Amino acid sequence: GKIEEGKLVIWINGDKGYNGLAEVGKKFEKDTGIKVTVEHPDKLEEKFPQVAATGDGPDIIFWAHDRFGGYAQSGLLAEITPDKAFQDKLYPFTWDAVRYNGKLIAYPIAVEALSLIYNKDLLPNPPKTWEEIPALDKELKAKGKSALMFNLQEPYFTWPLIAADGGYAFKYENGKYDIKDVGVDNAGAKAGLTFLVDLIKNKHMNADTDYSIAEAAFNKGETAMTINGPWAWSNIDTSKVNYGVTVLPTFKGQPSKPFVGVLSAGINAASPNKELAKEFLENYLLTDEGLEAVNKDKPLGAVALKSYEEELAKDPRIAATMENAQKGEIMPNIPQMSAFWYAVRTAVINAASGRQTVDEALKDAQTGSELYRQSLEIISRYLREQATGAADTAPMGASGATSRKALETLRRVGDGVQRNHETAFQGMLRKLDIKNEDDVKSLSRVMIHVFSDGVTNWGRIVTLISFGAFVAKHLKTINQESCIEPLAESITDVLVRTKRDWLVKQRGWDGFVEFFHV
Ligand SMILES: CCOc1cccc2c1OCC(=O)N[C@H]1CC[C@H](CC1)CC(=O)N[C@@H](c1ccccc1)C(=O)N[C@H](Cc1ccccc1)C(=O)N[C@H](C(=O)NC)Cc1ccc(cc1)NC2
Ligand SMILES: OC[C@H]1O[C@H](O[C@H]2[C@H](O)[C@@H](O)[C@@H](O)O[C@@H]2CO)[C@H](O)[C@@H](O)[C@@H]1O
Repeated sequence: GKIEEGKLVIWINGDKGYNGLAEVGKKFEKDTGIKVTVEHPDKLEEKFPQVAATGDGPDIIFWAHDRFGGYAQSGLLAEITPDKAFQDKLYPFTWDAVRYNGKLIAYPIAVEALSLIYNKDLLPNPPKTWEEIPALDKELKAKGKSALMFNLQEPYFTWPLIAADGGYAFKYENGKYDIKDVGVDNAGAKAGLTFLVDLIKNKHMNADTDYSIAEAAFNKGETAMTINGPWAWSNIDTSKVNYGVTVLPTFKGQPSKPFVGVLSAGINAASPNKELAKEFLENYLLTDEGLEAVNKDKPLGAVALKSYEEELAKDPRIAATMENAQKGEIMPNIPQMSAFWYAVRTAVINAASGRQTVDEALKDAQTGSELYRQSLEIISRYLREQATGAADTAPMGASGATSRKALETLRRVGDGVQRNHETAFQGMLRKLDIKNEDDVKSLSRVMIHVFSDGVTNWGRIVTLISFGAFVAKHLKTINQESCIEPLAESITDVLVRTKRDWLVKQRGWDGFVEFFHV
């Protein structure tokens, strides 16, 4: 619909210091008359791209940087353009976290990493290895306690162990991440996940443990250890637990490697308050007194602002956060991440419960994460074939056989669709406002309403791609060939994330090829 002009609405996760952030809003209001309203809706990272796609939602959205690439792919975020003087106040690697396609798409706030939190009056000398946690639990269970409890429902918490001995999402390569090479099902990951499942099999942990259960158990003193981030420290300070924060245990001699998030603030593209949003973020929040105000509600961890981080670095809890972050890896921000997470979430839940074995669970995850790449391979060269004088090399034997037969199929069925629905395609394109690269993103938004609503079948999918080819022809026509590849990425993103389960159910492009058997 429409975002309200002349005020700021902010969405931040319910575990962060939202009250502290609203106090920064009060100072902003005092100085300007502009009211700032902080909201903490459930599933805001899932809701944001739904409401933002219809030109609605908050002015500012807070989340870890990994989600932001997807938002930017669908044109939901304003480009941010701070001057050099302001960029110098934050650590360069935080700015890297929020750079997508050579554009800054958010303001970095804080560096979040998981640590091992332990009760000093149950266990003054915590274990340096995962391997020694079973023996600790055996001893503590005879005392009516347990060794370790943490959220097994979110793969963010289990990933440090899965990655320890070689598991990886998409291989880092000199700042860049190659989607061609995914490592969710390599030996390192199997070993890590197997060890977790053994803990559950031998009753050292419970597969149904979640954030709420773990937090309560630790804060009541029922378990000697938990895994959590700086935001959690606040509720422990309130409890009667003398706790420490330290490096995560090693696995097979190898450090636990958490995926490190940079909590970031992005500006809704549909906002009529962009200049106010930037003024708030640069000049009220990202100051010593601004972050102090948020930090005092719930610890942010290590902060992106150099001046204030220097003060925090003295706290031993922050030293531990940083030790864990340096041993981990900063997450990619690419649009694939969402699918990857959802895929790994399913794998751990199934392996832990018994529903699948570890090998079967990681295999399905490997597929669910790969799909984005193969999809893009096919859609890219279909659109390019259709729109331009490029050589049609797929039949000449350029890419894999699945891509080859998918393209052949698509040439037959897709061209049929374009022949028969010429006027309908003209009508939809004319209703769209496509003359540039920004507007190609506006397709990303619109179509999910047209595409996602209702059932899913290959027919509807061919229609989406076929319409994409029709739009690519238009782009070529108005000297905009450079948008065809971004257009293909939009379609591919919109499709894979929206129909991930179904696509995996159908066995991806092999299914498509089968369905029509051209
Ligand atoms: C005008 C731009 O249209 C779209 C652009 C991007 C995404 C979409 C667009 O379609 C909206 C629409 O109503 N566009 C109109 C203008 C384009 C037109 C569809 C209608 C294109 C078309 O013929 N699509 C047909 C089709 C596709 C491939 C081969 C033969 C037929 C289609 O999607 N039919 C399927 C049934 C089907 C057909 C063949 C194999 C498997 C399943 C369907 O589900 N059909 C649905 C149904 O309720 N009963 C048959 C209707 C439907 C079809 C496709 C979609 C949505 C609804 N795709 C989403
Ligand atoms: O579990 C997958 C989940 O991991 C990360 O979410 C973290 C977030 O970064 C933290 O700030 C905190 O809120 O805990 C979350 C896990 O419950 C990713 O950022 C997220 O995209 C992903 O779904």
